[PDB]
Amino acid sequence: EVQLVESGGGLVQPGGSLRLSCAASGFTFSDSWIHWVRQAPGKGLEWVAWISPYGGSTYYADSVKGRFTISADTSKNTAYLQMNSLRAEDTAVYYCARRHWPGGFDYWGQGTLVTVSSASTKGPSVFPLAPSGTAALGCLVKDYFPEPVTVSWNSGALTSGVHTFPAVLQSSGLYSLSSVVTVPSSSLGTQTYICNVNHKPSNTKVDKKVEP
Amino acid sequence: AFTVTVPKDLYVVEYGSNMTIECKFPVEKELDLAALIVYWEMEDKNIIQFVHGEEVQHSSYRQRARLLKDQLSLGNAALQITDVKLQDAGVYRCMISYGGADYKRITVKVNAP
Amino acid sequence: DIQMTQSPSSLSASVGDRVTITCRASQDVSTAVAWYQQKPGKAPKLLIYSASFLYSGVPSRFSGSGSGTDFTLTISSLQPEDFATYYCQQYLYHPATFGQGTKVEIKRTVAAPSVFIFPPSDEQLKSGTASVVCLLNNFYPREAKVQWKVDNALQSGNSQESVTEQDSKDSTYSLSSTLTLSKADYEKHKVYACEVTHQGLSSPVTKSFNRGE
Repeated sequence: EVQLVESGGGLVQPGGSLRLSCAASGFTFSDSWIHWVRQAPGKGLEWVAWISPYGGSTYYADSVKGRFTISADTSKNTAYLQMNSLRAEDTAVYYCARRHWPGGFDYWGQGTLVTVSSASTKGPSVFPLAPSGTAALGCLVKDYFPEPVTVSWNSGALTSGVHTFPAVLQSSGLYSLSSVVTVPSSSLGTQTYICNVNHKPSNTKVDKKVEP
Repeated sequence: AFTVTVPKDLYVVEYGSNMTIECKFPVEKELDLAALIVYWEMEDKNIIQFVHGEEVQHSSYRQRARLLKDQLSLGNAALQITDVKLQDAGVYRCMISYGGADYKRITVKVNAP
Repeated sequence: DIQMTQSPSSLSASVGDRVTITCRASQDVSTAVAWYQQKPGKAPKLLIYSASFLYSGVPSRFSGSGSGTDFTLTISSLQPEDFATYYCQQYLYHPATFGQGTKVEIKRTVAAPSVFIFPPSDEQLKSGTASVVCLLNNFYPREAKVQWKVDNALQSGNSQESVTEQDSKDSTYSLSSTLTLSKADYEKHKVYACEVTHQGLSSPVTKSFNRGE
């Protein structure tokens, strides 16, 4: 029906730049009212900037004022959030949203993640958490940046019993997480247990075999 | 529904003259001007924008276009364009948000004398 | 700018329950409040607008009430589809502000954690650092107490905890406690113990290991 599709997220330095893109479909872009809303990890929604695409009319939150520039190309049916002089505090998931005229925002994009850090990219180390009824084993995925990672067991063959915990931001400034699975003791020594770790920002793919 | 209405969706006015185009919105009890969002636009231009207590505006429009703000509290956003060039012809887009929001478009033709 | 504060922050209800969330506007916003739903990894879903009215397609079990300062969002019969975080928002004054969070979780019978403890990998000891991991798995409720005993002496500041969202089918939680020491510090000691206190337990539970057996 009505869709908003976002592009251009990623990891950059403080003082660096980016341009987020919002692809508008299914409605008259001429008459609409478009906003950018952002959500920092763990935090709530913060409004950022809005544009009336008909004229050039724009207005910003004092937070990002003078740094972000919001614009629209009517012929491309697209709004752009140009983010300049970024700070680490600007790190969030960025949504573009349509104003629902009676009130609130009716349509949102899926969101695009922007991370701002001095830190360069780092692929994770993976270590087995080995088993010593039912037993439990898993992978410790340590010292990576930025998020996300993604973890799966036995190429997707193992679903139930698996808990892949949320990341934890270490004092080092690098993220670390663990993924565990509960399996019968019967299977130790018989069933092969491999966790599949993808940290895409570093293009790191690891498959670690877990065993006593 | 919060509805912006306009008296005339088509204005015809001769050059060198003046014109006041209007957008009327309902005024709620105890209207706080700081909450009132108003902008007037032609295509690709911002004629005037009144937000967060007072007035991005296009190159051509000061010395020319002013919002009459003394009528705001009573629920009329009135864009007054003095000396009227033929540059001022086009579709004007009126928009008001106090809480809820709505918009209206208005056509302006300008004839030489 | 207007604060929107929501309350409660966390709420545990059951399918079929009546749920009431309230939002308090810092100043009078009139009817300009709206309500949203959000599930993890997903964008906000518009539920209520103008403090009262229902958005198209939103089940009639969602209601909203108020004007001025105080606002309520009410779910008549809580559906399994409805466990999420709910946001009130005011669009009257710039900037449009969001009340941040009300999390509706799913109530459930008390369940005791299965507790596991993993000593560091030898691959990881290559690296000069040491991570001891404690697994509290499939328990309810979310509140749990994990103590790291090294030396048989309690530890602080060196461990970090992480919790899952409520499990798909059994609605339970799982928790990881990772204890961090240097390869030096790790080898300096003896025995490593993980002590768990949880409501579903007869008494505190300790799982332990001696270095390399």
